[PDB]
Amino acid sequence: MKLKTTLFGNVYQFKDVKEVLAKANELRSGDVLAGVAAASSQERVAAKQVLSEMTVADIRNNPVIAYEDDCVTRLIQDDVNETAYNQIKNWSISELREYVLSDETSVDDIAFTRKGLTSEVVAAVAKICSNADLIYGAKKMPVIKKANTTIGIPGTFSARLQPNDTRDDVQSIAAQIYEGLSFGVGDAVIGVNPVTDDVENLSRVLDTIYGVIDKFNIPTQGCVLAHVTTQIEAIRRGAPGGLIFQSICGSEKGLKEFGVELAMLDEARAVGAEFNRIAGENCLYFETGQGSALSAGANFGADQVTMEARNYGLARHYDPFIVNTVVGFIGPEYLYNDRQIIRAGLEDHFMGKLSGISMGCDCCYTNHADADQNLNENLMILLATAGCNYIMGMPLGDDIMLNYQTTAFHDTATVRQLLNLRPSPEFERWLESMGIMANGRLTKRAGDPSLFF
Amino acid sequence: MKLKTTLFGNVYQFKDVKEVLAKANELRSGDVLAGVAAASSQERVAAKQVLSEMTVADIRNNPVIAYEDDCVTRLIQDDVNETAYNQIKNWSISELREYVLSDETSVDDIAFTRKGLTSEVVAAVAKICSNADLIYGAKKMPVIKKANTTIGIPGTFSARLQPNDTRDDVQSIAAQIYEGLSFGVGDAVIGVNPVTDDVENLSRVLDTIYGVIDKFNIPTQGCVLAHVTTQIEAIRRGAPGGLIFQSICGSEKGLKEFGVELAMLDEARAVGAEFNRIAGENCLYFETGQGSALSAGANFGADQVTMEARNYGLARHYDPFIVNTVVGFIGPEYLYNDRQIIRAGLEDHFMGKLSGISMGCDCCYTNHADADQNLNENLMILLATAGCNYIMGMPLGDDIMLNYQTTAFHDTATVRQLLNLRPSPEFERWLESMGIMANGRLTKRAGDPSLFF
Amino acid sequence: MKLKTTLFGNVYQFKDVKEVLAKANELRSGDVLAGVAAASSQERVAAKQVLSEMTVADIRNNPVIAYEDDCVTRLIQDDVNETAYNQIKNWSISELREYVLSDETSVDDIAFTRKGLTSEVVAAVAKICSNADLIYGAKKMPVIKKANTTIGIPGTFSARLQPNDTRDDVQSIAAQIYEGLSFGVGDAVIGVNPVTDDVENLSRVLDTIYGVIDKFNIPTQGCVLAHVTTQIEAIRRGAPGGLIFQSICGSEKGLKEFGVELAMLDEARAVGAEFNRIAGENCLYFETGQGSALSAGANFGADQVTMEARNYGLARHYDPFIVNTVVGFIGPEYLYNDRQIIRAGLEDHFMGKLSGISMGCDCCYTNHADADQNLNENLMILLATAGCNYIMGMPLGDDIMLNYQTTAFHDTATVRQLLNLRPSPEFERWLESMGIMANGRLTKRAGDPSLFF
Amino acid sequence: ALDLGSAEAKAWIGVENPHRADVLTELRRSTVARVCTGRAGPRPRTQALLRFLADHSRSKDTVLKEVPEEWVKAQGLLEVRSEISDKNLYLTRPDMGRRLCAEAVEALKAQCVANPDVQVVISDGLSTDAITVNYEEILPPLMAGLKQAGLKVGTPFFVRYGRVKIEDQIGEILGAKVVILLVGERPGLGQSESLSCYAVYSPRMATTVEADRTCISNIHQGGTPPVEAAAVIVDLAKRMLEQKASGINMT
Ligand code: B12
Ligand SMILES: C[C@H]1O[C@@H](n2cnc3c(N)ncnc32)[C@H](O)[C@@H]1O
Ligand SMILES: C[C@H]1O[C@@H](n2cnc3c(N)ncnc32)[C@H](O)[C@@H]1O
Ligand SMILES: C[C@H]1O[C@@H](n2cnc3c(N)ncnc32)[C@H](O)[C@@H]1O
Repeated sequence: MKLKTTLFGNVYQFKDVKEVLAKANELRSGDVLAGVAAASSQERVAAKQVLSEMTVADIRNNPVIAYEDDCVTRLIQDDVNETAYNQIKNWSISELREYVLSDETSVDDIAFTRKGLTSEVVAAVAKICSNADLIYGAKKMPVIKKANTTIGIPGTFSARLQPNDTRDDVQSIAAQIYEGLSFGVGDAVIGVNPVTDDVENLSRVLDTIYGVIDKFNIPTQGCVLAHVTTQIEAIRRGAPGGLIFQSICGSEKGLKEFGVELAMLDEARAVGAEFNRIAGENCLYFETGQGSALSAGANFGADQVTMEARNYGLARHYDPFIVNTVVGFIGPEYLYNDRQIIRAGLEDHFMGKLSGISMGCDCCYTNHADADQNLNENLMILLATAGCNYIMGMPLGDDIMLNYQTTAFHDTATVRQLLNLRPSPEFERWLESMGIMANGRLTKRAGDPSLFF
Repeated sequence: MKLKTTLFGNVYQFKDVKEVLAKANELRSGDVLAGVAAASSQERVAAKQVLSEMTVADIRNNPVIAYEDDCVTRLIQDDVNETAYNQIKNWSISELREYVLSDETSVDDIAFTRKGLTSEVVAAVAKICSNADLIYGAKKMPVIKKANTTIGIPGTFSARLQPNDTRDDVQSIAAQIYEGLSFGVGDAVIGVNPVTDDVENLSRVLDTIYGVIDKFNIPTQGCVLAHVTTQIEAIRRGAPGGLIFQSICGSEKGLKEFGVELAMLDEARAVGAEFNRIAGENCLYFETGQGSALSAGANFGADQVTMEARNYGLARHYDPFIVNTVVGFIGPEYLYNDRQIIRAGLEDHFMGKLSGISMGCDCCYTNHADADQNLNENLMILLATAGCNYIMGMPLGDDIMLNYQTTAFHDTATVRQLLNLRPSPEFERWLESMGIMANGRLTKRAGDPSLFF
Repeated sequence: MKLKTTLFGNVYQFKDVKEVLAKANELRSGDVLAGVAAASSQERVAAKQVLSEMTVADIRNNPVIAYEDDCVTRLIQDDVNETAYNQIKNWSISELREYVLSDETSVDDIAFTRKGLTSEVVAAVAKICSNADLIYGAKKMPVIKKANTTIGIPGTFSARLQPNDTRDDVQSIAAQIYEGLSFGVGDAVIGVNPVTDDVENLSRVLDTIYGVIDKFNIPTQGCVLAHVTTQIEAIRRGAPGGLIFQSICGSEKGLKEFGVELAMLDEARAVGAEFNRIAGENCLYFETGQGSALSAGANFGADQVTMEARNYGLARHYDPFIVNTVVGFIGPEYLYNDRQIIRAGLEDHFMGKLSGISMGCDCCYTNHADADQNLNENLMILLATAGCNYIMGMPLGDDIMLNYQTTAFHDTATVRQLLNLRPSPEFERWLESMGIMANGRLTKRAGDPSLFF
Repeated sequence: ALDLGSAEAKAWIGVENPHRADVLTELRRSTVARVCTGRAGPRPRTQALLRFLADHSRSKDTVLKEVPEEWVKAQGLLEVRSEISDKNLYLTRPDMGRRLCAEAVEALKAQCVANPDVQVVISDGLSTDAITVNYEEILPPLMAGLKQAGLKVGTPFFVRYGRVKIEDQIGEILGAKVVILLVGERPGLGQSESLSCYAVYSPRMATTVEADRTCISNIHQGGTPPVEAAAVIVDLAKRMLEQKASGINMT
């Protein structure tokens, strides 16, 4: 396998695969802060070409973190279908990209092919894709899951109700839930980022969420996005179980940073099967995002694109109901501006769909990054056309608690009516009986939370 | 709970829950042979009535075999969703019946309700059910799975191509495969019952099936219904894996009789995950049938319906692609004539659909039983209305090796064209491109196996 | 023409056609009681083969009852289109069976071909048909008639309201009519088997039926199934005319047993044209059933299958609105158990459709026959898939008067929703305005007769 | 003129207007399955349904026919029977077909080898003609093979109304280290000759599971021929004595 190429008469040589995976990336401030970024456009291009010419086996047999040392490498390599892998092992990344993009490749063809990839292979393809490549490639890879609603069917668009209060006051939380339901938000989940981490608080938050759910017989599910070990305990203890959440990183040391062992995730799966109020088979919820391993010092010289891909290959093992990157959640040290928050939100979603997970995206940015709310509206629409399974919702996307801006409840309603998409069919059926939605559009009386009173 | 009821002023006392279930069965020669049957048609209705007023807990807490002594009782009980249980623990078996039968009960209502059930509770509902209750109720409980074909979609009807041989001769096997495909049979599985049980014979038959599959790129999957250990070693040694089959029984002594441990079923999942050419997520295949637990002395005084329903609570743990009963495979000692065999067909399918498994049925009979081929056509069509996921298929129904008669290839075509049902959509597209089918109907050139040449 | 064949080296010889028509039958207790039944399976099979090899002319020129002696033979032979007959006269019954079954035969092809048959030829085909042959063969032969509702269109399913009281009390009769209408029954007819035979009683029964009809402007028609000469008189006299009913037998001596001359039927046709409140062109209603000629001693050595076929060839001359066999109405001396009541209900319906009449079936059994209500639910569904034009309805199918069990009002509603079939379009339009039916399904407020109050 | 029991009737190609009629004939002879009989719409053709029902008329007869007591002795054999008295109750009570009567359990020890090392047993099972048609071809050459060199050959004997589990008793009564059972399988549609062997090592009534047996099925002129079957059984017998295990637990 070449690690070198000649571009304009000058020879471009690279040390290993990890470096070729890194410099091929589009320019972001994260790979600069990590020392893995290319020196220029030419060596970036040179890295893509050497990367495009490496085979699947080249990248599958060269994980950024070795097998014996990282239990996420272990999990990814162990879940490979070696039969699907051996069919494709000698394809160059440049033929895998053209196979994924081909209109002669079916959803069922991809369903077997993706079984023979490893997360690093997913990242490779994403690296040599234009932004239209990432959108159109992901669109032809739908991932459908079911809980108490069905998410991911082409022609639908879900949204998660994010009602975060600076005190987890249950009136502030209630109030935004009534606001969101009135715009058609909440079919992905009504999910709460808690300001605390105590059991008696979640039960309070869950019993508030589920009081509304039970009162209006809402087809959906609740969540409070505390640590998984507190969630498990609050539900083993009598709080209503919907989804079970946990943030994840793409390395063992990254999971330890969060306090997470893979045994905790197995336990969440088993707690869900005995306790949770879920009709479907998918009940887990993970969140990801470029720059978490680099923050944790758990990236090991690998770039935030490849490490983010290991997130999805990890998630795919637990078959969660939903996954979403939080694209601009941390700040400009990993992704600086609009150009990079878009490109990464396209890379992420594409990577998640190729790994076979119900990939949404929190289209968002922070106030110390070079961005504004027009960036959220650009990205949500592009990701919608890519068939992104869900985005977030908050009143004007203003998180009074986590101090970032996400997408409004207006913005899901806009995408659905701009692109003629519907909610989860079950959630849509409920909104129609409540008079909030007719023919995928808001009624006149919609957007008014006092409707529930 | 009462074990006692007055009918026409006559007292009928029953010892335990085990007796009530057994005597509530409609008359079949296996229960008689098992000494569990009611002695009068008046005693039989008494068992129905006391059963109808027992609750879910009464039956959940009274399996015919105790938890400590049976790993199948453990699997069934350990897998209960206890929140879904507590909601219905106090309903009568009369109320679960009416709840299942209700058109105000949606498929997502049942999706959660069924997780609070155990197989004894499943069998309870079935015994107070007429033939029509079993057809209608099973129909509104579709179970959809996917391998490289999707099975169970309402409005579809699959068929297993069963090409058997007295010497496992592969030219004979291949002859019956072209015959089957020519009639649109095979979207369920191309499965061969072997007359030997060695790997080398097994792998030779698999090459024959998959050679046909590869040559015309048929969307389907091959299987050789040997013992599960021999399939695993044949696939480990490089033979193409499709489905992985094992005959099953509803008690630990029943499994032992077969030579099966649950860890082999856990291993077949892992072997399929690493090896098998399956685009979708379901890979395993089980077969069941009333009278198998009593044939092994492994029913412990329980009736053959209750024990067959535990087959389903077991298989649901491993979420297989297809399950089916071989309804009159054994003989008249267990199920006697038409009446009893149709009745068993409707029971097994309904309980399987209530169990959340992909329930099909080998509509069959043996020559020492009081039946003929008009019986198979009666029940094949009754089950197609009930949305039975698949039946078998052989030329004219004549197995030259298993020495019984099942459904013809013609019968799947008849059902489909009679009830306006399609094959698996993946498979139907292939027959269209093969000129075998158009608008769900066989073409003029269909039914000719010389068409592949 | 052969009357002999060799089966397994043994020669099987038969005396005439009447015998070959008889022994070819599937085994029933009726042909045993008539001495016409085969000695075994082998001679049964041998009879089918010789029968399959006889031509149309062989069987057309050999009526079981001679021309000069029987005015039903006369009527059947006289209504032959000799042009259609001469096209097919030299086809063997085995090619007529394959022509009827061929997907290359159209409804319009059969419409001319059936004109050249005689009832004995219809019976011959039915004799060499499997049970699936009988179902699929009849499905592709729809017969559509019109009165005040349209019956027989594929995708619809009618039912007759049978409100029989042990005193013809008009409150008991009213009460079950309100019960049935509430389930969607009555589009075939609201038909009364009277316990009396006096004119002042029918007028009472008819004026009760038509008071409800007129009050809710029900698209349908009434009937009281007394003797035709009383019906004619009650309507000539001022009772409201709907359908005119008469039971019929397949021989002159069988009609005399009932008190019926063919002149009485001509008179019913003429009374209907001057008196009856029918929008359409079909207003007559006959009922049939295997074993009526044998009861009357009017079968003449011919079997109950062939004699039943002469029923339809007789009915076809008067172009009635509806005909239905009463399959298990008499008792076990003609049809003993489930196997025989099903096989005959399939033979009957198939035979009626081949003769070109609006063939329904009273799926029923008696309490001294080896049967139960699960037999009615098996048969109604199989006959529904065969496109049977209507079945009966009573509360739980319990006839408090004729002391047999028929099908419930529930059972028509079940078939319609199991098979996604509708009532007569006119009757469906009325049920929708009454709120009883939406989209072919019962509303929540359906099945409650106090709805009409 | 057609005899549905004739070879030409069984060699009948019903396919109308085939793509490759020669291919049809090669598929029809490549198997004994009723391939290539064509269709009438979605339904079978008349003759194929006729030969099916005729074949079913014959197969039902073979179910209840018994082997003579005169045939068993013209073969010079100890005949013993289960607790079943006739062919009807045999079909409905498998538990008595798996058990020997009282005069049974004593004629065993009185008249036959004590603790043999192979015990060969023959029963009619579910088809008499599985036993009569293949005997003279399987049982004699079998019996020679075990004698060379082996092997305390147990004297053979016939079990009327016998089931497969009854060999668990025979293996104890006799104390045989290995038991072989030639038994009739249920009748097929086109033939009843099919024979099977169930072979278990040191059977136990308390302990032996169905998995512990080795099965050889479809011993007949259309499946495994009886001459070759016999050579395969004694070799199988040679291996269970080496390994001291049977069926599932063999290597
Ligand atoms: C009926 C039948 C069964 C029935 C037995 C129920 C019953 N009481 O009748 C059921 C459905 C349980 C069954 C199960 C299996 N069977 Co099976 N079965 C048959 C069949 C069609 C007829 C047997 C027969 O008529 N025997 C004669 C009568 C008189 O004996 P019996 O005492 O009444 O029946 C006993 C035996 O037949 C025995 N038995 C039945 N099948 C098998 C399989 C094996 C390997 C063994 C050791 C014993 C055994 O159990 C019965 C009760 O004790 C044969 C096919 C054939 N051509 O014979 C296959 C056959 C014997 N079975 C076979 C197989 C593969 C199996 C399974 C292992 C399938 C699986 N993947 O799990 C299982 C497990 C067997 C076990 N461990 O007990 C193969 C054997 C291949 C081989 N060379 O050994 C055969 C040849 C055909 C087949 N592919 O199904 N079977
Ligand atoms: C907003 C919520 O989303 C989760 N979250 C945000 N960004 C990431 C990331 N890169 N990786 C994992 N989880 C993340 C955190 O758990 C936080 O609570
Ligand atoms: C046709 C194949 O299906 C399997 N089979 C048949 N009947 C049953 C039953 N009741 N239980 C389990 N497996 C069965 C047998 O193993 C046979 O080989
Ligand atoms: C139930 C009603 O149906 C009619 N009926 C029932 N069975 C038959 C038959 N075999 N032939 C003619 N009419 C019949 C009788 O007239 C009775 O009144």
